[PDB]
Amino acid sequence: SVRKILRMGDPILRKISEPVTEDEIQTKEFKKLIRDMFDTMRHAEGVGLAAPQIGILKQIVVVGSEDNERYPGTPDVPERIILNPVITPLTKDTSGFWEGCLSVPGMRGYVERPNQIRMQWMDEKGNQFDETIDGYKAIVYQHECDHLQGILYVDRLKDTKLFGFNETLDSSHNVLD
Amino acid sequence: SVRKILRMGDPILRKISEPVTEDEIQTKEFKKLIRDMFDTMRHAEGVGLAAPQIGILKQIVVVGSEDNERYPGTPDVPERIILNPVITPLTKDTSGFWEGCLSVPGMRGYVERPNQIRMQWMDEKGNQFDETIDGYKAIVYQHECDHLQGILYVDRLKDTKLFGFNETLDSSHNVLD
Ligand SMILES: [Zn+2]
Ligand SMILES: [Zn+2]
Repeated sequence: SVRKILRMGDPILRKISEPVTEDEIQTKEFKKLIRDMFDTMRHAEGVGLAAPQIGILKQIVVVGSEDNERYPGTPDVPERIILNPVITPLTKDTSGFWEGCLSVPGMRGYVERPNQIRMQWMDEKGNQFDETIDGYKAIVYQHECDHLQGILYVDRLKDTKLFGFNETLDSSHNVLD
Repeated sequence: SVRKILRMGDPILRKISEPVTEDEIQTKEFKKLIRDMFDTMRHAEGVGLAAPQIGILKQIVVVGSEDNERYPGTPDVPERIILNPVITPLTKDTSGFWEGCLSVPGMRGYVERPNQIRMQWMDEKGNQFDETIDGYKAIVYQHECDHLQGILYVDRLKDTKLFGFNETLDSSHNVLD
């Protein structure tokens, strides 16, 4: 089921999420939350969603873009469940990106995050991962994990001048679209 | 006439406004702009409006609020025209306030500005003023003058965590330190 996505200003979005116990990843409550998170993320046309965004303060993140692998210019993100993630930047190098957030509807801002990170996490099967992530996925993962620390991208804007409403930003900076 | 209020993201809002001349304040063009600015401010239920907010890069600010609905706890501000304002803080002491902006619709952010300032300006009659402003008017005036410098309150947020959408900010309580 699609759940309500909390918007910026809601204190929950700024709380710290607690780790998920392996003793709860097989429960129906967890499986339901996961399904609900994917429904919500997809219905909202997002590429990622963190549990706190729907009011659950647990270190649970679902990501996934659909049909972007063969779509030029639009990076894909394989669907997956990310639990108890821990990210460590591997570089000072950053890639700027006009990020948006389901909890900050109608806006976007320029954010520069390390373009190479180390992420440790567990999936819904209890599998443990420790990989080097880069590019787009690196941005998405950091964005998502920030949520688990009560951090929104507006907290990381490169400059408040590079921030605004989608339609205003679109109509003020045109391209051959 | 009510004019369109530019939203955050529009480059104009970040430009510097030019001074208005004494001869200029007597022109019909200026008066039409003034009337339009008040119409716009009132129709939008604002307490202030700077010329750049409607696309005019001139140091023109109109203020005034009667039983304002957008800021229910604030004191009424008599309508007046403020031209070529220059503000100098007289104190380091600040009063926090959940500010909003007609150019940043649907949001509010906690901003702490000096609660005592010196403002020099000219009204539409060419009168020169040099007064000590404090309290609410001090906040409104600084907010408005910031517009003339291409500055929005989001540039002065005490903390990005104390920022969000009004609907949620009215429903929930964010504890201030
Ligand atoms: Zn987000
Ligand atoms: Zn404003």
